[PDB]
Amino acid sequence: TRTSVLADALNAINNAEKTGKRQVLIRPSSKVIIKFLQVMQKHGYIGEFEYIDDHRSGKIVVQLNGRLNKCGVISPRFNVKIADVEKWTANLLPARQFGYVILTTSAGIMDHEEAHRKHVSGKILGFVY
Amino acid sequence: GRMHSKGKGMSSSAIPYSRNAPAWFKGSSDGVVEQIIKYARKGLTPSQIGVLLRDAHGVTQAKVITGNKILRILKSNGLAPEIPEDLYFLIKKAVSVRKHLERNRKDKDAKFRLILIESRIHRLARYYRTVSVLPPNWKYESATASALVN
Amino acid sequence: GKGKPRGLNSARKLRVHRRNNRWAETTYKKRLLGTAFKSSPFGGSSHAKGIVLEKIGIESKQPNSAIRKCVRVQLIKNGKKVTAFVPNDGCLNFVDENDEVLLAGFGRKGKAKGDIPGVRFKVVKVSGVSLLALWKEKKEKPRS
Amino acid sequence: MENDKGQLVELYVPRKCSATNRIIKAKDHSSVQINIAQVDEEGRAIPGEYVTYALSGYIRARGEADDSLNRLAQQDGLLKNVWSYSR
Amino acid sequence: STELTVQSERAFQKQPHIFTNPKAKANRKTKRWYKNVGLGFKTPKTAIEGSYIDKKCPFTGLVSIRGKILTGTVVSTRMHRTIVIRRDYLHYVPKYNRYEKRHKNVPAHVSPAFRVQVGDIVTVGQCRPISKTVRFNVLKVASATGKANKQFAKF
RNA sequence: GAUAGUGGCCUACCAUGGUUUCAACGGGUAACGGGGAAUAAGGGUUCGAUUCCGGAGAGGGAGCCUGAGAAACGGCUACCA
RNA sequence: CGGUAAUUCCAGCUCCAGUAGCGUAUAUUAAAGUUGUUGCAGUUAAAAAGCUCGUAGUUGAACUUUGGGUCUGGUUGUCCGGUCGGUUUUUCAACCGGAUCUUUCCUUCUGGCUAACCUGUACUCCUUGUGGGUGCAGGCGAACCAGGACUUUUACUUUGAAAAAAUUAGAGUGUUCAAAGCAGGCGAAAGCUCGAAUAUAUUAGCAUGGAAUAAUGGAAUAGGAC
RNA sequence: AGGGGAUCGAAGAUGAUCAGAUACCGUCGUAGUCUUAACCAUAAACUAUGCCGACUAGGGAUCGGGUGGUGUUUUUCUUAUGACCCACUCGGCACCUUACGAGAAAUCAAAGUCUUUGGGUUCUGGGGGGAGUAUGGUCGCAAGGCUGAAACUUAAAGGAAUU
RNA sequence: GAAUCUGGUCAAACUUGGUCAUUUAGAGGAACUAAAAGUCGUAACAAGGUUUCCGUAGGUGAACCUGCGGAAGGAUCAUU
Ligand SMILES: [Mg+2]
Ligand SMILES: [Mg+2]
Ligand SMILES: [Mg+2]
Ligand SMILES: [Mg+2]
Ligand SMILES: [Mg+2]
Ligand SMILES: [Mg+2]
Ligand SMILES: [Mg+2]
Ligand SMILES: [Mg+2]
Ligand SMILES: [Mg+2]
Ligand SMILES: [Mg+2]
Ligand SMILES: [Mg+2]
Ligand SMILES: [Mg+2]
Ligand SMILES: [Mg+2]
Ligand SMILES: [Mg+2]
Ligand SMILES: [Mg+2]
Ligand SMILES: [Mg+2]
Ligand SMILES: [Mg+2]
Ligand SMILES: [Mg+2]
Ligand SMILES: [Mg+2]
Ligand SMILES: [Mg+2]
Repeated sequence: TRTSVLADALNAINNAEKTGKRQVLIRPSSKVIIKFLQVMQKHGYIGEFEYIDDHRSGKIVVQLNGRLNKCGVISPRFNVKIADVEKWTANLLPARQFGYVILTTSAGIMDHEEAHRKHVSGKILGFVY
Repeated sequence: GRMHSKGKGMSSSAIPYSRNAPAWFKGSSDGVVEQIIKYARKGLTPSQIGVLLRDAHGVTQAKVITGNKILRILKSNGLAPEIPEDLYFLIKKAVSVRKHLERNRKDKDAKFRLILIESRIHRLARYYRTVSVLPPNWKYESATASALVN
Repeated sequence: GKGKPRGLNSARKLRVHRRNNRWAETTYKKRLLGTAFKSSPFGGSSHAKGIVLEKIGIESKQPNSAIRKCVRVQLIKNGKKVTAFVPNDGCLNFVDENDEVLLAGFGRKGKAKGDIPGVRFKVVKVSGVSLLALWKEKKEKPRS
Repeated sequence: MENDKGQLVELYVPRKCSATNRIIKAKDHSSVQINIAQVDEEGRAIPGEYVTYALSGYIRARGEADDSLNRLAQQDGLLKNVWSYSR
Repeated sequence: STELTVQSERAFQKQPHIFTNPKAKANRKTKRWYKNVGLGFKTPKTAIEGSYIDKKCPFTGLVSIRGKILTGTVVSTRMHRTIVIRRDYLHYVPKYNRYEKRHKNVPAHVSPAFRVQVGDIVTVGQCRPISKTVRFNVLKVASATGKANKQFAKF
């Protein structure tokens, strides 16, 4: 079973970045994955990326900038409570400063800074530092 | 990765990118439907019907040509079996295995395989119960299974 | 992912697993079973008074050699016959026979100390004067 | 990076590899500067002016380095035909 | 639930302080007293059209719904005029930051204003302590059929 | 029926439920429960007889009288210690 | 360490630590990522069930409105200070929010109430006039009532309310300082003053906004919708 | 509990050898070794590597299937098949190099993608002895198995390498 | 309306038997450690002088040996 799909997407990407591939192929590829990728793009971590409309499930081809370091998805989607956010960022990100915790909220899949600004948080998906 | 062995096969039928009809391959839809119904009348079971359509006639997948599935079509015309095709086949297999076991008292491997078959049947039974195709609190096993087959 | 369901509605399994695991840790087990009250001479107390039954020089463990000037002590509260070591330069010249004697642990969370075999406790307050005090003559013995 | 009111800190601003954008480290006793000469008609190899690359140790170590260099060349117009997008 | 009989006890039962005058002419004969329970519930017609008495009913009795109103699936119908709802919820252990599928069974008295079958969700209400354990009255068996008129597969 | 009042609270009669591996019931507790205490990243562990809030209990079991309010113990009534 | 030069014993001497304290014993927390949710190990250091099935449990592909513009308010800096260290618009953006049409409705109407114009009945006080509206007959509802109908249901999450005090963190304040306490402080030294702040304590409820995430369900003998 | 009882062979004999040998070696030899009914559930039951799933690095081999070859070859004319051959390709059982990753190391394409810690899940471990013991459950016709302590007790017991 | 008395009723208690647990007696029985200048062998570590081990059954001063089947943690990563 490919239980979680976001996880799978990120893992392959991570591997690619580690080797120094400039491109990855992600097998199943959801709404969620696409949204995550968009978020990453918005802060310039990922290059262009192309979702193949398979007349089936999906397929994503990514272009890597080499600006990625580690993209992690956290295992259960812990429901997270606006103050919890701070704790998570302290744990998950290499500085009080930069990089992003990519939490899904009611307002959409944002990073963490955006969520804080918007003043809304929810479950966590990933992170990008 | 295979429901019962340690084997991890990936032999599988693929599908074409086009949901649209394959252009030149003529006939119609009505004709296809008629053919399907004829096959149903003759006693063939869904998969078999599909196979027959594909090879001899100008068929790729009934979904592409007619619009609706094979099973759906059957249901519409009211010719579909009472116990779902796969499940029925499983039951038949189980019956066969049971028969074998009756004859051969010492055949441990066969018994083991029978157990697996039974488990599979149970799974299938459960899912049919959930989607309501087998009327609830109907269990399929050893004594009544034979009766059910034919 | 290794063991533990990194699940989310997983929690009961986790909690139960932890409970089950804990028992292998010694301290926790001791706390829970209540080894302190059923066994280990003292009532899980720091100090216990006992009575100097008989002075025994216990012959020490290996590399080291000597005789270790301990006391078989019968505790009052439980009635258990321990062997409590006595510190410094004799000081059995203070202990005598059939005296009330306050004992301590040794520093080893029960168990054995250094090189003295089958010994668990120091003596501190003999008859109610404390051994150190007697030895360094900062306070002195109540006659008899 | 910058100390508030301008004023750049953080010295030794890392070379990044041209192939991978992966930082060329301080003791990259594996990495290289590749220098390729800007060139002109009849003799002429124009001293002083090069098109330059840096290749980080890691790619080279992996083995796939030549192809990366080719790619770099084809982009900066130091080659044509040699290396294609599709393989 | 009750199911038929109407007037079969050692005693003979009626709604209290509600009385049918033999003197006056009425084709309806018996005057039923009902109660609009409130709280946005439509009081089932199968009480007003009904014939049973039943003292622990929220509509045709002195029991009145206050305080908590909960929902949940019916596990057990196996005893007379009452039901066992199983209110299942997720309780949180912080040490792991995660959850438990927790059980708990609410016994609720059921007015025969309802046909309640195993597996049906029930908006149940709190009330005056009915008996021993039962402190709730079934108010809305919201699942009306759940595929009962359309069970057959054939066209 | 009882009660201040609801209720298996008890009685009559009828039915056969209810709880449970999403730990029932047992057995333990060197368990009064919180508020809290110590512990100095984050999560936490232990500890809470004790200054506040509840709850029991007045040697143990009972039983009651008076009174708005006690099943009171610096109030009785036994019985056992 | 100690078997005749003991840096560990017993003494003296200097010395070191802490100091009106300091040591010993037993717990216990930290150290203990040696109990591991964060966060441990399992080929060989202990540890992967002999193997498979299987019920609970946990976990579960992807998919259902994504987009663009239009207009309208906030908050930071930019650029000057227009000013006797602060002040607000234009030049400017990012930033959240709202209203919209787009092929897109917000649960729906019985009547209150229409508030203003989709309005025009006379037209003009009046800068040669869309500068400006007192005004009553057809008719915008959201500017919210009360009254029905019937709301797929949750988990989330924000805001809110209650989470007794003390304790904890924390605002002020010269208990001589400090722990503290809740006071105090200021005049002509011929009565006036601030004060006793806030904030957590997530958990089970309760109210509200959000609709991604994760469920759950509707129309397939349509006894389906209007 | 029956049969069948060739060979080998726990026990036993019995010969040496040895200070000694009901041990190693020699020669007989029941039980057993086959097998039908039943049981027992253990093994270094070992790949000492839980099962699923995804991805990252090449390489030939080899087994199973499957296409692509005016390919060789069998000739009974063209042949059509088989057996090879070459290129693939799934699936497997492994193996060889590299480590760019691991790991304590030995080593490992998994023991990788883990302090840059989070795919899903079972189960098991918590210094060594005591001890897989005692007791209690149980399941066994018994032998036994599954579960399984503590008291004590000790600063090591271990691994993997090096001299 | 006093003692008193019939019926309940709550019922302390008391005589009985049987479960349990903390405990201390425990006639005797086998264990285990700590002590490691006893006694006998030398079992294991070298192919440890029969390679060791596992599971099992039998035997016996004692380590143990021997069947049968497995391992290598072997002393073999090797035959056109
Ligand atoms: Mg407590
Ligand atoms: Mg308390
Ligand atoms: Mg106490
Ligand atoms: Mg007393
Ligand atoms: Mg009193
Ligand atoms: Mg009393
Ligand atoms: Mg000297
Ligand atoms: Mg820590
Ligand atoms: Mg460890
Ligand atoms: Mg081991
Ligand atoms: Mg304070
Ligand atoms: Mg002999
Ligand atoms: Mg012999
Ligand atoms: Mg085993
Ligand atoms: Mg094993
Ligand atoms: Mg242990
Ligand atoms: Mg040899
Ligand atoms: Mg030997
Ligand atoms: Mg040997
Ligand atoms: Mg070993």
